[PDB]
Amino acid sequence: IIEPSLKALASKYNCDKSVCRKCYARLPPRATNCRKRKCGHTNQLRPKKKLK
Amino acid sequence: MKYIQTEQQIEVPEGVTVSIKSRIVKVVGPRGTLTKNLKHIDVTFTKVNNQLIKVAVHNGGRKHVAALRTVKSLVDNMITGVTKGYKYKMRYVYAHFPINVNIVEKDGAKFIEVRNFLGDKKIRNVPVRDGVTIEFSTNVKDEIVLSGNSVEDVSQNAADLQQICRVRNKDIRKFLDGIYVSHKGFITEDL
Amino acid sequence: SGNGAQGTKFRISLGLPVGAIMNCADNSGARNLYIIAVKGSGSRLNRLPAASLGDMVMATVKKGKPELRKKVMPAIVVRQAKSWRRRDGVFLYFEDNAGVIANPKGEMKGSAITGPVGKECADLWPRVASNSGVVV
RNA sequence: CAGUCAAGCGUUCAUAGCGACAUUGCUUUUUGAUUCUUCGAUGUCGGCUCUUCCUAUCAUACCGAAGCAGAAUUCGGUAAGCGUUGGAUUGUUCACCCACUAAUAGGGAACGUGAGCUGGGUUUAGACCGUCGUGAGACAGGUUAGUUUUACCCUACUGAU
RNA sequence: GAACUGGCGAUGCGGGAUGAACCGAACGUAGAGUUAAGGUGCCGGAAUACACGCUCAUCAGACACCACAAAAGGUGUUAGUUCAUCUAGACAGCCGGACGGUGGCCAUGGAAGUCGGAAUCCGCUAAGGAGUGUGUAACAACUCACCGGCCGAAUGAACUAG
Ligand SMILES: [Mg+2]
Ligand SMILES: [Mg+2]
Ligand SMILES: [Mg+2]
Ligand SMILES: [Mg+2]
Ligand SMILES: [Mg+2]
Ligand SMILES: [Mg+2]
Ligand SMILES: [Mg+2]
Ligand SMILES: [Mg+2]
Ligand SMILES: [Mg+2]
Ligand SMILES: [Mg+2]
Ligand SMILES: [Mg+2]
Ligand SMILES: [Mg+2]
Ligand SMILES: [Mg+2]
Ligand SMILES: [Mg+2]
Ligand SMILES: [Mg+2]
Ligand SMILES: [Mg+2]
Ligand SMILES: [Mg+2]
Ligand SMILES: [Mg+2]
Ligand SMILES: [Mg+2]
Ligand SMILES: [Zn+2]
Repeated sequence: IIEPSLKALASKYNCDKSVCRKCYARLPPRATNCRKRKCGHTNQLRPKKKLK
Repeated sequence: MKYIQTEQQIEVPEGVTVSIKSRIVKVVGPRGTLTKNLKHIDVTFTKVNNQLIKVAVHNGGRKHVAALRTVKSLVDNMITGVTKGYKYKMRYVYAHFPINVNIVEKDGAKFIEVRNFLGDKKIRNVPVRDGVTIEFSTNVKDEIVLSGNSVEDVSQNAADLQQICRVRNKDIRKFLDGIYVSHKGFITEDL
Repeated sequence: SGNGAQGTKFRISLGLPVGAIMNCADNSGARNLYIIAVKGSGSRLNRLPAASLGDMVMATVKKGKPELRKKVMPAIVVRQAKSWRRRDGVFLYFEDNAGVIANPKGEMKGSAITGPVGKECADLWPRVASNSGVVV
């Protein structure tokens, strides 16, 4: 359908991220602190929820 | 803690020539010449043996010292970019609607045309930064190559067309359509 | 206008504010129509919603057979009786206000139309046009 | 009105969305407590008209997250630029339904605004009923009728020499 | 609403921009000098004096009474505390191997380590587990955890307060 070789390439920019638990910011997958001033550069993070 | 001395090293290849005034750097290489400004960091420069340039900060703080290594990488990319060049291969991702990407020149601007993205009737035009070469390279399906001397223009323009193809009002985790960078390398890689 | 609005119409002078009683022009057995609202109308302080020719309205039957009483239903105005200016340049008006009963989709409850109908209303609701006798 | 912790709910899973047991705060659009100013009087409810301001944003603009396939929806951010209605009943503020709309968000300005209006209520004097009192009379119990004064001064504002 | 003292009322004066209560100090009319509390960028008289550090705020902070902010957080930055690892090559980053004794002994439909379960010692080398995960119903097959290859000097964990 979409030749899943590209999905990993495509998901790495859209799905393979991490989310700040306070300001819902989109972060790199291996981030330790959120890069946003309002949330106080908090360390509380969650992975971006995947399909299925 | 005011490190009284900090030093990082700038190796100079054979064929290049480096001209550095106060904070205006001029690198001359086979593929061209690249320059920019650095007057916003207050660093010193030292020529050693025509093949090695030294950069130092005296009595620098944590942030000040960290800025030095940024320049070390930054000017190095000029040297790499002027000897080997910069090549950014760029891949399409489409599920149902093939994306028609062409090159148009209105007023000689050499625009990049995007069509049929999610079946949209809108056409998205991305200007080509000067010094960046566009290649509808064959033998690999649905890929474009951007090449140039300065990594900044090559990288930013590559990112520019990436951002112009975002998807709105839909689940990006499902609608993976777009154009995404697949390979960052050198024009004269493996040389 | 609304769900059954097939196309757009130019603005025409409003002549039917809410609370007006309007003649029923079909064979559904209703005698008059009481306006309580107008579809697509805006909002403003103290501005009474007003109906015009071809506008779907929320109407109520005040005279007719009992099964049509005591309940609200959509309606479409087919005669205005207030002069309005067509963009061809003419001012025209009927002698009385008239309308029909229709579902929210615009399917008319009745089967026949008595008297003439306005061209704007007929051009906009296809179902009203079919049962219309004379259109002007 | 908003946080902090996290036993659980959520098919599995604390934190998509909720969240007990606790605990920290904010506001003065509620009601309280006090009597500091006013009893040689600052015209008390409500409605009508009108202007501006606050944001704790209902919608519209742009985004982030999901137990976001789509549509619909929910949580959140920047955001007060623009808009937030017509009616039945009640004096009502409040309340409840009908209907349209993108939505029918919440508040302040001496609980905005009576030399701007009205006087429906409260809140003089007339009168009726119920309960209470022997009685005169009492009732945030019910009902009906009951005078709304002045700007030519200064400033403010809109215009005008 | 009570106790002791000091104040205002009855009180001016310098300071707290402004104030009955605060700080300094209580008053005849004048002249000179020195100070109090308070200040010395300009308004404003007086050092843009000297010295050691901290802080960059896309709501900084700026002086008691006094005109406010907390719980909880922050590889922002600074200084510390306690643990460990390290040239017998520390952490990273990149590369390879990761073997035999013995598939240790049950669950036998199947367990070298991996649906599980009482267990658990050796030989080879600088190094590799009677095994960490991916994997097979098992086995290998990948991987780790350990060392080796490069690298050449500090690295990690927890906590405290400015
Ligand atoms: Mg009104
Ligand atoms: Mg009082
Ligand atoms: Mg009084
Ligand atoms: Mg008086
Ligand atoms: Mg007055
Ligand atoms: Mg806000
Ligand atoms: Mg108030
Ligand atoms: Mg008002
Ligand atoms: Mg007044
Ligand atoms: Mg009376
Ligand atoms: Mg009497
Ligand atoms: Mg009696
Ligand atoms: Mg009374
Ligand atoms: Mg006295
Ligand atoms: Mg005194
Ligand atoms: Mg003292
Ligand atoms: Mg001076
Ligand atoms: Mg703290
Ligand atoms: Mg700190
Ligand atoms: Zn954040």
